[PDB]
Amino acid sequence: CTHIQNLQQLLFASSTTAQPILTPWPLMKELDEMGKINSKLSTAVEEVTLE
Amino acid sequence: VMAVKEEQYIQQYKKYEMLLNRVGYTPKISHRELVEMAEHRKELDKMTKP
Amino acid sequence: YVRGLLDEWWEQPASTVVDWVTVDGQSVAAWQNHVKQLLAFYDKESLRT
Repeated sequence: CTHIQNLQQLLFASSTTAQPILTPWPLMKELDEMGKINSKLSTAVEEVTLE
Repeated sequence: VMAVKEEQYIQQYKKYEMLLNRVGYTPKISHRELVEMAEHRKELDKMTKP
Repeated sequence: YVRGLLDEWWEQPASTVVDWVTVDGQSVAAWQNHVKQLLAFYDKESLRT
């Protein structure tokens, strides 16, 4: 009972986004080096290469 | 696709920060002489124009 | 170190070394005349006759 009432506010507010975001939240703040830098390395095979 | 491009920047570390960052003091041009190479002569217009 | 606010985000850190292939023509501008002395002068002398 003390748990089921808190599913929508303490569990779902986290279990929805903990493991994708909040669990790697310290790793989330270095995804800006993924989408912009190291995933751009996968695109650096062409984008800087053609230049 | 990252891996074929992940093999450049790893060794690019030991290529840049040891050499370029030094060359401001050895070159007298950097801030000592080129700041007035022209200004020894080419700014004669400060008095040759008058 | 204000000048470092952009260096890392170039992937290849230098802004113009990735451009060096395009900038290479400007560096060879001194040696462009050597190309004129290499084959074009050799071409010129032959056709001068």
